[PDB]
Amino acid sequence: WFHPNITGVEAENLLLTRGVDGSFLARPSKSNPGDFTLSVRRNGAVTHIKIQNTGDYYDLYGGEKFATLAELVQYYMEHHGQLKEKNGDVIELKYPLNCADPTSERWFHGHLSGKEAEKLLTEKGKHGSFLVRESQSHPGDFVLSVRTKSKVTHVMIRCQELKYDVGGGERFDSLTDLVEHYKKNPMVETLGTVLQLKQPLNTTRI
Amino acid sequence: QVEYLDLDLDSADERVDYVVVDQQKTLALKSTREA
Repeated sequence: WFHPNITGVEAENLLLTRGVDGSFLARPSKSNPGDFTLSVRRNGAVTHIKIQNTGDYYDLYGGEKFATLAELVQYYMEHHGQLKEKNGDVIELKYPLNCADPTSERWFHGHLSGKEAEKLLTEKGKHGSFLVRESQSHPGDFVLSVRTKSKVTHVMIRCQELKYDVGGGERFDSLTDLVEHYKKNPMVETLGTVLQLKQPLNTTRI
Repeated sequence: QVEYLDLDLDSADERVDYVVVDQQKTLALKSTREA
């Protein structure tokens, strides 16, 4: 549901064209850089909601606290009556409106936790087995988990201005171009381990 | 403008650790390949 680069009106535009009553999405906040916004559709109109980003937790300027943005949005999808305004009318997060994926390559697993990307590589992976996944601790960014008796080395990918860089090394126009470069020029962690991307751990059900 | 709704609210763990890439380690490793 998280749309990386859309405005409030753009979110409204989507909800009104593609979405139905009950649709929603999450996006970065334009008025308070750092925070996030939750645009919902109800009765053929849209309702934006401020998501607070303290750095230590997330919340809707009140109510329950959450460690991650996704943990927050899931909670209010499962509990439809908690999100009320002073008027009393309920806002129900029901149909998630999905944006385009970064890369269609099967080494991209979209939503995937580091614990689940670890289990994946330490059960059906090998040395140089890698994947790319959505960064849960930093919405909008991505992660290059690589298997290097098995531990994987996660590396953050910064997504800014619709561009991609790993540790500000070089600029690439897409996730693919970035994954193509470091397969040819492996990166090296602080301890000193070289991160060779030998073969991808592709997805199962495309 | 935008319509930021004025809401009425208030009615063991083990994660993974990330790393950082060393531009020096990599820029020389690459320079070693071409050589």
